Amino acid sequence: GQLLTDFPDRNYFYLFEPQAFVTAKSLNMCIPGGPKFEPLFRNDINKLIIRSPIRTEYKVAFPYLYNNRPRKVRLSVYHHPMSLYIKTEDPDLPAYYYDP
Amino acid sequence: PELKRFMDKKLSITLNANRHVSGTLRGFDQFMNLVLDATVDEKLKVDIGMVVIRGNSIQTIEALE
Amino acid sequence: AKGIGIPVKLLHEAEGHVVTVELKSGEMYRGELCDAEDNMNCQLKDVTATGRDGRVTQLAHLFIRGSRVRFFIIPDMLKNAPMFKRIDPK
Amino acid sequence: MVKLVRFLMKLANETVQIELKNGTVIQGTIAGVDIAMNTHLKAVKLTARGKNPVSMDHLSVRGNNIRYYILPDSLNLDTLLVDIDKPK
Amino acid sequence: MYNGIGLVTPRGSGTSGYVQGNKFNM
RNA sequence: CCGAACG
RNA sequence: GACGAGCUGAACGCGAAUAUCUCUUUCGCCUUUUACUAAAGAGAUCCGCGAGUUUUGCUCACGCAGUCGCAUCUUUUUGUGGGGCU
Ligand SMILES: [Mg+2]
Ligand SMILES: [Mg+2]
Repeated sequence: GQLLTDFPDRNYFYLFEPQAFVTAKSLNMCIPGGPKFEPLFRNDINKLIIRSPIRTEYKVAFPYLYNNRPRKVRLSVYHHPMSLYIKTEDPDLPAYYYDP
Repeated sequence: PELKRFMDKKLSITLNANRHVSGTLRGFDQFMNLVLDATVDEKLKVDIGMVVIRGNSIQTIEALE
Repeated sequence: AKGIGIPVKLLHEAEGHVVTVELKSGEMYRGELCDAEDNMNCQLKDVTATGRDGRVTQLAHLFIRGSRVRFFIIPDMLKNAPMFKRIDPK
Repeated sequence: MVKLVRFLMKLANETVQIELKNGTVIQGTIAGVDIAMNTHLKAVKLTARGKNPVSMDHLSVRGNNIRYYILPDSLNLDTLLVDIDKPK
Repeated sequence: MYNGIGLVTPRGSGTSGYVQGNKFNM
């Protein structure tokens, strides 16, 4: 453990799994703590509305909704169900216990 | 048992040696004893009141409804 | 279930169909079996009674004690039960 | 476990007779008797009430409609009588 | 992150490829 | 980013 | 109605680890070629890996043996008998 340091959930990497990075490279847009990838390949203002910015986790979390010309991609941010496990610490408590 | 679907209903119960007693059901057992209200002997034309019939004393039962 | 032989589960899967019932007394009973017992007590509906003298009578429902009953006549449609096929040599 | 069906199921390959509940006569060889007293016979002839005999290569008879058995005169009864008290 | 700004490849252009946010933005 | 040969 | 560890053979197949190469292109190093960069593809190779009987090598082990060719009160194998009419 002290080398593992602690366990991973399939959870945490919602935009950090491979699929995040496939969607990243296919759109030439990269996670903030995420690596670089050079291109794979190479809009009226009055009629288009901005109330919130199309962010990169946005186009990265729905690649075909938010991106014109997305391709060569596998799937996107699909989430594993939430995990209601918390580390029981001390071996004296019952095996089965209510978390506060 | 399906006698449960019959609760409080007028019945025609046939018994051994060709006998008919017709009375609104009142209850039954696992041994299919049957208690009836206002039972009528269809042979002699007599309303015989509340009765209990034995299990193997039940050939068949019909529902007039 | 465990302990129970095939033909009574045949009788059960015959549920919801129109079948015939011969009892040891010789009269015939054609109707839609609602459900039946481990002890072959069964409930049919839309009942045709064929008495010993050819008498044809209309009965709405029937509950038949099994140890009163001689045999059952069941559609060969239902003779395709998984027991029938599974046991079969082919 | 009764004594007597305990005795009867060891009648395998016994060439014996049987009387039925309604009066039918059967002479044939016991291929098996089971805990329900139902017997399957081989090398059989069955003769119904007032009827001509008809022979059967094999026959099945229900334990309940059996009136009785006629056993061989050549029977070592006290051979098959031991072990009936033995539970297996 | 790369919210639609600048170089896709920081290879043949002559910088180390870091995109700092303006502390002067309003 | 980042170094070796040859001419 | 019934019994393996280790090696080489099997002939079929790519949990989680991945490096190299070739080709067709683009891009960048940039005098040239090697040697490289990073993109797109198309192809190989390496280092390994799983199951079937083939036994080679046990250093283990066996055969009256675990198994053979549901057991008396109303619903089941302890049946309601007997007679006789067309
Ligand atoms: Mg030259
Ligand atoms: Mg020169």
